[PDB]
Amino acid sequence: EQPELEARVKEIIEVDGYQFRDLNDNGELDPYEDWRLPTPERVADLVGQMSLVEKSGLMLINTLNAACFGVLPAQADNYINTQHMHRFVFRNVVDVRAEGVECTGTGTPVVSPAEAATFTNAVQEMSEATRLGIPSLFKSNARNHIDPAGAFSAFPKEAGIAAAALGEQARRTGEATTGDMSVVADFADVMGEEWASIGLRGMYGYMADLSTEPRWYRTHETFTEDAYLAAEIMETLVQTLQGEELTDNGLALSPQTRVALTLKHFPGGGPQELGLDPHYAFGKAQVYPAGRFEEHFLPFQAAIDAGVSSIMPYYGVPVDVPVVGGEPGETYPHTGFAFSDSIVNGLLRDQLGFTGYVNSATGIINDRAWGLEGNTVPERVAAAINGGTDTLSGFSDVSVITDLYEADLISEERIDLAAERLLEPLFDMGLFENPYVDPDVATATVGADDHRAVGLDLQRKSLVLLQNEETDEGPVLPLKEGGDVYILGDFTEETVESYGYEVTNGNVAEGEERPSAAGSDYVLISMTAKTNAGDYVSDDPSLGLNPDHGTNPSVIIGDDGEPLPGLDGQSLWGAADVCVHKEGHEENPSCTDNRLRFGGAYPWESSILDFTGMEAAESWEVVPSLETIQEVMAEVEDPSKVILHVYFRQPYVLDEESGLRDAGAILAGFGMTDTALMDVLTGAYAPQGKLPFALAGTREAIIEQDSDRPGYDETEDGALYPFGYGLTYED
Ligand SMILES: O=C(O)[C@H]1O[C@@H](Oc2ccc([N+](=O)[O-])cc2)[C@H](O)[C@@H](O)[C@@H]1O
Ligand SMILES: [Zn+2]
Ligand SMILES: [Zn+2]
Ligand SMILES: [Zn+2]
Ligand SMILES: [Zn+2]
Ligand SMILES: [Zn+2]
Ligand SMILES: [Zn+2]
Ligand SMILES: [Zn+2]
Ligand SMILES: [Zn+2]
Ligand SMILES: [Zn+2]
Ligand SMILES: [Zn+2]
Ligand SMILES: [Zn+2]
Ligand SMILES: [Zn+2]
Ligand SMILES: [Zn+2]
Ligand SMILES: [Zn+2]
Ligand SMILES: [Zn+2]
Ligand SMILES: [Zn+2]
Ligand SMILES: [Zn+2]
Ligand SMILES: [Zn+2]
Ligand SMILES: [Zn+2]
Ligand SMILES: [Zn+2]
Ligand SMILES: [Zn+2]
Repeated sequence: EQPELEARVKEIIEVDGYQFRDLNDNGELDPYEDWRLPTPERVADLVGQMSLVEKSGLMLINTLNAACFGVLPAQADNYINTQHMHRFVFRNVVDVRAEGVECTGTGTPVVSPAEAATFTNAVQEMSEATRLGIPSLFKSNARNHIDPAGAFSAFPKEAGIAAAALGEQARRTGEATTGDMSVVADFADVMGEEWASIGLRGMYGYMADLSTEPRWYRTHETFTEDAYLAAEIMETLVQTLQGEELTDNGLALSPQTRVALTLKHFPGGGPQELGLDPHYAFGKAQVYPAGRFEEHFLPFQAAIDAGVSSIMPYYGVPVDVPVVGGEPGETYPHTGFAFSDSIVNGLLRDQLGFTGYVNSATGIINDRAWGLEGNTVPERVAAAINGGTDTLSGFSDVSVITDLYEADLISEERIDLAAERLLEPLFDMGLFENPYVDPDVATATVGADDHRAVGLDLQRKSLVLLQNEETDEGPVLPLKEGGDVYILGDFTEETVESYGYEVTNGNVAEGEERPSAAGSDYVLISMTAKTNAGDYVSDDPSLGLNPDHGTNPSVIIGDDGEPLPGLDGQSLWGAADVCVHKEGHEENPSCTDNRLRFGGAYPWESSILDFTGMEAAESWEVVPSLETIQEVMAEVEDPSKVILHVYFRQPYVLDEESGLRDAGAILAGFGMTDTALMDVLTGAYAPQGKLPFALAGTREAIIEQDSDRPGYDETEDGALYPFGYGLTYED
C-alpha cells in the first residue's frame, strides 16, 4: 500500500495512518496528493486548483538537454517558471567521455549515466519547487541501436530486430509471418531498465511506419514493410515497456511503467511521394496509389489496444484519402495530420478508440504547418489544439495559448481536456509520489554485461545471408580456418587478425597506394551508401531553383481549390520552400530545407537507390567507393572469394551493372560489431535472419512501385529478394 515517496523541496505529511507529499505546501492533504484515490479524482482536484497559464504550460514540450557535467541549461529556469512546462525532450549522448574532454563551444555534451540521472533529478527538483509541485516527464528518441549508442546496450537497428524476430520464428516453425516476439520483448526489457534508471520515462517512438516506399530516407529506423509484423512488434513493445496492466481508461500505465511510448508517426509516415520526407517543403505529400491507408494505421491499432500512452502525428499531408467511416466521396483535409480534426479527433479517437494524449511532431507551428502556409502562428497553434493535438513539440511560447484563450479562439473546455490527458499518465506512473532516481543505480544498469549480451545475441541473429555460392570446394561461407584475407570497409584489422587470418588492409589514405588484393583467399568488403546532401539550398539557382534539376511532380490542391506553393506539379524543387514563396507573415523568411539537416538526398536524386547510380550521383556516396570495390573484385581471381556485407540503410539496389552480384557471398547487416560479424562469418554461429523488407534489382522497380504497397510484385522487374528471405549454413 504505502508507495515509496521522495520529496526534495516540499515535505511529507502523515494522514489516516499513511504518508503523503504536500505538493501545494498548504499543510493539508489535497485529493490530488492522495495516492489512495482513483486517478480521475486526483486529476480533477489538481486541474481544479490550477491557473489558466499553468494548464497552458502542459501543452508544450521542448528540448531540455544537460549542459556542462550535467548542469541544467540556460533555458531551464525560463521553461519551468515562465512557461510552466513539464514535458521535455532529452537529446544528449550518454557515454563515458574520453580523457581530456574540455567542455567548449555551444554543442551538446556527452554525459555519463549518473550525470544524466543527476541532471534529470535536478529538473524534477525544479518541478517539485513549483507552486503545485507537478513532476516532469522526459522523452527521447531511441538510444539502443548501433549507428553503423554510447554506454546504452547496443542492438542492431529496428529492421535488424525484425530480421532477428522473423528468422527465429522460422528456425522453430519453418515460417516467417509475424516473427517471434520474445526477441522483441528481450530487446525492450533491456531498454526499459536502462532508460528508467536515468529517469528517462518517455520515448518519441518507436516508429510504426511501414517501409513501403524504399526511397524514404527514414527507412533506416523502420522495422518492416509488413503491417502485420509491425502490428506484432508494436504490441510487444508496448506490453514490455509500458506493461500489461491497463487502467479503466484502457492505458497500460502503472508505477511499473518504465517508458511510456509516444508512437509515431500517426497514421503512418511510410508512403511518402517519391520518398520525399515532409520535414521539407517539397515533401509534404503522402500518397496511397494502392489504397492502403487503412493498412498503414494497423500497427497503431495494435499499439492503442495495448494501451500506448501517446501518439505523435506526422507532418505529412494525406492526398485524396477517404475518411474512414465517413460518407462516400469524403476525403481528409489536405493539411498536416496534426491540424485535421478528422484525423486526430475522428480517426484516432473515435474510430480507433484512442483515449490517450496527442504530441505534435516537432516544429509544426513555426516551420512545418503544412496546408496553413498563409496562416499566422496564433492561427496555426489554435488549429492544432482544436484539431485534437494536446501538446506542441518545439513551441515554447505559453503566452500564445493564453492570448488565444482570452480571444476565445481556444476554450477552457479544450484546455481542461488537455490538462487532464497530459496529467493522467504522470499520475498512473507514480511520479507524484516519487519522481526521482538514484544516479548510482544508473551506473550499474546502463550497459550491464548481461544487457550487452542480449544485444550481441540480437546482433548475431539479425544478419541476413542473401547469397552463398557453392564453389568446387563447398559453400563460400563459413570461412575456412586461416588464410590470407583482404579487408575493405569498416573492418578493424586486428579484430579480423584475431580470428587467425593474415590480413591485407585495402583501406588506405587519399594520398597513398592501396595494396592489391591479388592472391587473396578471401576478400571481405563491408559497404553501404550514405546521402551527402549538406549543400542543398532551396533558393539557389544552381540547386533548388535550377531548371536543369527538373520539376517537382508532387501536386497538392489545397482545400481552397488552388495548389500549395511549389506543389502544382510544374514548379522548381526549391519553390515549395517558404523562402521562395513567402506566403507567411514574415519579411525574408529563412529556408526550411537548407542543408537537408534531417536526412535524405537531393529531391531530384531520391530515386537513385542502385549502387551504380549512387556512385555517379551528386548527393549520394558509396562507402567504400564503387570504383574501389570494382577494382578490388577484379584484382582477386574468382569474384567467388569476395564476401559482401551490405548495410541496407535503405532498400538499396544491387544492380547488374555494378557486379556486386558476382560476389561469392552477400549478407544484409542492420548494424553490428566486427566481432559479431566475424563470429557468424567464421561459423561460430549460423545466420538465420530473414529480410523484413523486399530488395529490388533494377532502378525501374524503385520508380514503378506503389509508395503505399509492400514489395515489388506490381512491377515489371520485380524483387531480387522477397520479404522473408534468408539462407543459413547447411551442415
Ligand atoms: O526529434 C524530434 O523532436 C521529433 O520531431 C521530428 O524531428 C525533429 C527534431 C528536431 C527538430 N528541430 O530541431 O527543429 C525538428 C524535427 C521527427 O519527425 C520526430 O520523429 C522526432 O521524434
Ligand atoms: Zn516549506
Ligand atoms: Zn496539500
Ligand atoms: Zn475550469
Ligand atoms: Zn507564472
Ligand atoms: Zn506547472
Ligand atoms: Zn540514414
Ligand atoms: Zn495479437
Ligand atoms: Zn512526402
Ligand atoms: Zn510566452
Ligand atoms: Zn472571456
Ligand atoms: Zn544511492
Ligand atoms: Zn539488468
Ligand atoms: Zn557441402
Ligand atoms: Zn601475423
Ligand atoms: Zn541548361
Ligand atoms: Zn546538378
Ligand atoms: Zn494556396
Ligand atoms: Zn501579418
Ligand atoms: Zn583508381
Ligand atoms: Zn512500394
Ligand atoms: Zn524493362
